[PDB]
Amino acid sequence: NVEEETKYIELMIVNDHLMFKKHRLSVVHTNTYAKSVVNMADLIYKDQLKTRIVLVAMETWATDNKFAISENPLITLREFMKYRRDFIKEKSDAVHLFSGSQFESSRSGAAYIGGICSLLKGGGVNEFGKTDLMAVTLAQSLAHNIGIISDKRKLASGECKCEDTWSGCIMGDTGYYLPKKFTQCNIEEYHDFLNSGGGACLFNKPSKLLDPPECGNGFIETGEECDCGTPAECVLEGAECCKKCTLTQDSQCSDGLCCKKCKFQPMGTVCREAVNDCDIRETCSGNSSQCAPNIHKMDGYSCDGVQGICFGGRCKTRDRQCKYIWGQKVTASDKYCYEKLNIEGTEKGNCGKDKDTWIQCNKRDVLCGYLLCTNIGNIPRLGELDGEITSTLVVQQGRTLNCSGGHVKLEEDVDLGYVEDGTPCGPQMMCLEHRCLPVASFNFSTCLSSKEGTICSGNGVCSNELKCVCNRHWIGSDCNTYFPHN
Amino acid sequence: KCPAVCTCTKDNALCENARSIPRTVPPDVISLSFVRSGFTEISEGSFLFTPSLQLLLFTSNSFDVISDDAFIGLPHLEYLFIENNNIKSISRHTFRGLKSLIHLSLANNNLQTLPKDIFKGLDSLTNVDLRGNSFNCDCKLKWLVEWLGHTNATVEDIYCEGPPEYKKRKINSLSSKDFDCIITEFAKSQDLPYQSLSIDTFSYLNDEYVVIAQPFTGKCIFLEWDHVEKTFRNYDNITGTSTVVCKPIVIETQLYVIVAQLFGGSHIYKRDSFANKFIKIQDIEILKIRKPNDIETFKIENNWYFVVADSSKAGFTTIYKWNGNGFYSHQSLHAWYRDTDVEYLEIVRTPQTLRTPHLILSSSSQRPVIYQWNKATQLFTNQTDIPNMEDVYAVKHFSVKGDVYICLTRFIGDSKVMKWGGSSFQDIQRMPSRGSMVFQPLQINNYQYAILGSDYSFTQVYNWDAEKAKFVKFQELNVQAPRSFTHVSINKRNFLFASSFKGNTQIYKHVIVDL
Ligand SMILES: *[C@@H]1O[C@H](CO)[C@@H](O)[C@H](O)[C@H]1NC(C)=O
Ligand SMILES: *[C@@H]1O[C@H](CO)[C@@H](O)[C@H](O)[C@H]1NC(C)=O
Ligand SMILES: *[C@@H]1O[C@H](CO)[C@@H](O)[C@H](O)[C@H]1NC(C)=O
Ligand SMILES: *[C@@H]1O[C@H](CO)[C@@H](O)[C@H](O)[C@H]1NC(C)=O
Ligand SMILES: *[C@@H]1O[C@H](CO)[C@@H](O)[C@H](O)[C@H]1NC(C)=O
Ligand SMILES: *[C@@H]1O[C@H](CO)[C@@H](O)[C@H](O)[C@H]1NC(C)=O
Ligand SMILES: [Ca+2]
Ligand SMILES: [Ca+2]
Ligand SMILES: [Ca+2]
Ligand SMILES: [Ca+2]
Repeated sequence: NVEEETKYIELMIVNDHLMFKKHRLSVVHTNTYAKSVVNMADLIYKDQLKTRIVLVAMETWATDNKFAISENPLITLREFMKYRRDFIKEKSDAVHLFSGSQFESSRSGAAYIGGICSLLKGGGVNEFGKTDLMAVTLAQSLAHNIGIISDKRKLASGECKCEDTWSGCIMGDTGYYLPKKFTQCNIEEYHDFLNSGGGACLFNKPSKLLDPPECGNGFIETGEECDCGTPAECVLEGAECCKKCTLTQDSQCSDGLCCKKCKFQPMGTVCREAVNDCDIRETCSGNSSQCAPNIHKMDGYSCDGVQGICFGGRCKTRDRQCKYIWGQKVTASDKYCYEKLNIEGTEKGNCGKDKDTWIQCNKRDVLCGYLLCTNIGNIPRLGELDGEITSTLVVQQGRTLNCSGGHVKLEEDVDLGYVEDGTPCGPQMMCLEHRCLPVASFNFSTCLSSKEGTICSGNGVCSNELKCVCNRHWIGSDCNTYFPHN
Repeated sequence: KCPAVCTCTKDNALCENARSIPRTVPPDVISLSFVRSGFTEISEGSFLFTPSLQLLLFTSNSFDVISDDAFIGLPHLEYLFIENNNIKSISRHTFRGLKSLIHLSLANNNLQTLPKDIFKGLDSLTNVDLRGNSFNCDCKLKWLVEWLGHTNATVEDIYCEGPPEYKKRKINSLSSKDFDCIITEFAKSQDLPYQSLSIDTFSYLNDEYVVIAQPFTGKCIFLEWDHVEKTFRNYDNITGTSTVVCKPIVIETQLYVIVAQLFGGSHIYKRDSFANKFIKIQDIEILKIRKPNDIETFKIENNWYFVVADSSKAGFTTIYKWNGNGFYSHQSLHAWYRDTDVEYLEIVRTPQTLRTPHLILSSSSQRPVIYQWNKATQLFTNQTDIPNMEDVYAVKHFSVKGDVYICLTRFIGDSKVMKWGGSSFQDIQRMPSRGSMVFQPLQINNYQYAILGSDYSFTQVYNWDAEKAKFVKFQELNVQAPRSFTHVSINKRNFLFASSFKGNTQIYKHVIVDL
């Protein structure tokens, strides 16, 4: 399925000026050192997470810092993401900063939760340390990008504990004896993120690594033809068709989802099923051993039966936000909870706070306001609970409803517990900044269409790459040309 | 009445090829000779039944050993002649019990050595012949020269057969210095099957016990002295999980043990004396201390403190004062750093002539820092770091005369000893070492040693040379992966405890070696 496949994180690393000074002002020293850190983090991910960390690119600042590195990891993370947005042109799944300085916090790095594949979000910042230590810091930063957030709820309950207490676990705090391992709860969090539609960019295998080709690493570099993984592993798949990184007599391929053994899979065979209704199935090209790069529906397609909208391949609803913050057993409150409590302008619901006062929502915006779930805990899975839990009770005509919420802080700015931007407040309407807006207010990009009032001329689906995926018998970039192949 | 093997004169008797020493020898025979005898040894009291002999002769015999007190029961013997025999061993007390012995000859037996005090206790002796033997001159014979000097008896000159340097030299002419034979050493005594992170000692009710932290079982192990066979045995345990450091503290005949764990740990225990079991007293705040690498005990100005180094970025190294009902937080240190080790030392800081309490703690990927306590603020200030030093794990200190030195352990590269100058530590000695997790100074009977542990290599034990003012290579211990070394003193007995992370713990005796 999606979680049985090998996932590949394309990674860029930026070394700041102090990291350059730690190394004696040697570019080769800095770059090879960071290659060592990435190598160890790759050894961590390779087994437990069935995921590989590949370094596509690196740059080091020899002269000075492009922006001032901050002792607060979150501030440095934010400005670093500004840098990579306005400056770095290189294609990567994640861009991480290696800082020679030291953060004034317990966290040795900061990374956005579920950030991968995102231009603004994907990335992290990591303070200087020992190779083995900084490999752990990078491992937990890329874990935060990858969707593994410690269950603050199962931890406080004692549900998720580290099987080995001697070193604890990666998602456990740094100490002299470096954590080598992820909890089973972490792996479950990662599987749940992949099945949720996140991480579509992790499914493509790189070709040219930053280091000269070596036959037998499992990657096809320049000058090779086929590669299986290892001599012992090769026997499982690819040992038949692959000899000394050169194809045998009959093979089109060595290893892959589209390679049956030595031969290609016919065009139109499905290597990957869609994980949700935001996802587009992928078919084997028959020109390639790899499953075609993972793509999903473009942002703005409706999911969950006009209960939510797709962003980055993941469905945004208020119920999934309630389950995200408070755990799976929690469900979102009835719409009447919003339609009543939010217009009051109290701590039990509101549009937000201005000076030490709650704003009462307008009747139009009432679904964009304070997030209300049904039976709530006091310990959110992520972030910091600020204050107490809100519970009111509203009667409708014989049905007594419980409206509960809480203020969960991640960034001093970003606050969970208010309806996430992009959640539908109604037909063709989404929430932005606690207000209910029509779709055109998001200015969505569109694919090609040859027909008035249709997407992909009505014959196809708009992907997140802004290319039309045609239905059967339809061809062309707009899918307007009918070309049956039988 | 004459024994069958022997043929007897009127006053004398002669025994040839006798298979045993006859007990039936008739009285008024004052002389007995054994020649080419069958028996291969002379046991104790063999002659008890023949008290009347004034003379005894042994010639042309092969003897495994002549036992202690073989001649006991011969008060009247003036003359004892052992000559031209093969004798493998001669006991120190063999001649004990003859006061009346006048002439004694060991001559021509080709004896390689003699035991000390073999001539002790014979007053009457006017003559000894040691000639005709091949003597290897060594410690064993070191006494002989001294005896030759102070003896009343007449002894003709005898010569060393060996060693090659001293061969054909008069034993009387020799001086003690030429006998060499000086050593000191550590020898393995006990082997503990359990692997141990750290070891410590304490004195409770004038009894010195030993605490050993075994990480992988989580149990804090206690060893007490047993006189029955071996001085070290395990009386008691404290149960825990992922125990790292176990530090006993005795305050006014009340035992307190601070034990740090990597799981839900950092608990303070006290010994309830009536039940003589340990009871949990306090729990260190889990937010302040998270992954302690270390615990350090010190007492300043009639106050007790202990400080815990936190190698987590999250935890802060914290010092806990004793209010007398227990321990409570005093000062957090080195916030946001990973602290491998904390070390307390009292060092003279110029201009001050008095010694002042100082802390030294070692942060990973960082220079060690020194902290000077200020009495007015009751706290350390003016943070200063050891200059030109990279990547240390621990710092330990020792004093020779008035000056103080520190042993800086660097897991990679050179580990080195520095001397404290007026304002600063100056480089003294640099020893590179491979995977060294400990550098331990020790002082045993005014003997300063420095043990440098190694995982991949041998553990190198060094001795302090007063003339050279540096450590000198001394001995090499084999211990699998030592994290620690600890000096234990029983009464008049000294032991060395070597913990092993990947292997069994080692217990060595402290041995002084002479003759
Ligand atoms: C076939 O593979 C080549 C690369 O060998 C690629 O350039 C081309 O686009 C592929 N065609 C199809 C239809 O996948
Ligand atoms: C609603 O939940 C709150 C706790 O969030 C609780 O105090 C209250 O009793 C609940 N009411 C009902 C009717 O379940
Ligand atoms: C959206 O952007 C397009 C061009 O990018 C522009 O023509 C249009 O006016 C924009 N609409 C809004 C509402 O900003
Ligand atoms: C050796 O003889 C001297 C006198 O010459 C005497 O003073 C001394 O006590 C004697 N020593 C022994 C052990 O008999
Ligand atoms: C100490 O602990 C070990 C194992 O943890 C146990 O076998 C031993 O009997 C204990 N000894 C005492 C004296 O408690
Ligand atoms: C410590 O500060 C005091 C003044 O507060 C000063 O006298 C002393 O020289 C300082 N020590 C060092 C090592 O700078
Ligand atoms: Ca990618
Ligand atoms: Ca290759
Ligand atoms: Ca897909
Ligand atoms: Ca210490």
